Amino acid sequence: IIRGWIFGTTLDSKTQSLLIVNNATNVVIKVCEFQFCNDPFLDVNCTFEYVSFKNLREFVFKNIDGYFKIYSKHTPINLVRDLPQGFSALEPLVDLPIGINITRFQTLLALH
Amino acid sequence: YNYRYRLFRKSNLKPFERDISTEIYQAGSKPCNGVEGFNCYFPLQSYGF
Ligand SMILES: *[C@@H]1O[C@H](CO)[C@@H](O[C@@H]2O[C@H](CO)[C@@H](O)[C@H](O)[C@H]2NC(C)=O)[C@H](O)[C@H]1NC(C)=O
Ligand SMILES: *[C@@H]1O[C@H](CO)[C@@H](O)[C@H](O)[C@H]1NC(C)=O
Ligand SMILES: *[C@@H]1O[C@H](CO)[C@@H](O)[C@H](O)[C@H]1NC(C)=O
Repeated sequence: IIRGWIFGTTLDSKTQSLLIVNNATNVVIKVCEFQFCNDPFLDVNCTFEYVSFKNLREFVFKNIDGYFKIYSKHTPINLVRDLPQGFSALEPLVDLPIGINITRFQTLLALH
Repeated sequence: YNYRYRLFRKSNLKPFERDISTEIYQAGSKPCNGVEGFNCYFPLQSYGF
């Protein structure tokens, strides 16, 4: 249901913003001004571009020296709702030299 | 004048920060609101090469 994220300062074409989307075939990334999805629902001059309850997806999103840095992990889980009390280390994914820096963010969701 | 730079506005860039913005620069903290004059001016200055 969760397909990706939006990051930036204004998120509204006044300045550049970072768009990350999983389209089930691929992961696809851009930084752009325009808002194809202006609001976070998704149907069931860009300066950078890149491509690549039962399950828990974990991420750390981090932003340093104009790089955007991502770490992740997957596991199946059995706890009623919450993040399972325990420990397992997240691993680096990608490290993107996008030059944006971020004050505000949002997620993207698939809907009918 | 195709070759251009910022003067001031506000606080500095961070290392490798890709600024792209084109809102009016403050010379002073007025409600500049797209009007140039005192306190308010265009966000690009350009070389007389
Ligand atoms: C990077 O984050 C900063 C905030 O730390 C954003 O805000 C402006 O940053 C510029 C420097 O480029 C300053 O001149 C302004 O004073 C800041 N304004 C505010 C309201 O903080 C900046 O827009 C972000 N830039 C990018 C490219 O993402
Ligand atoms: C690219 O986007 C910025 C805002 O993010 C805008 O100021 C600029 O005019 C756009 N580029 C062109 C060629 O218009
Ligand atoms: C997913 O994104 C890639 C890269 O843009 C594209 O080739 C592919 O057709 C997309 N898949 C779908 C289902 O839209």
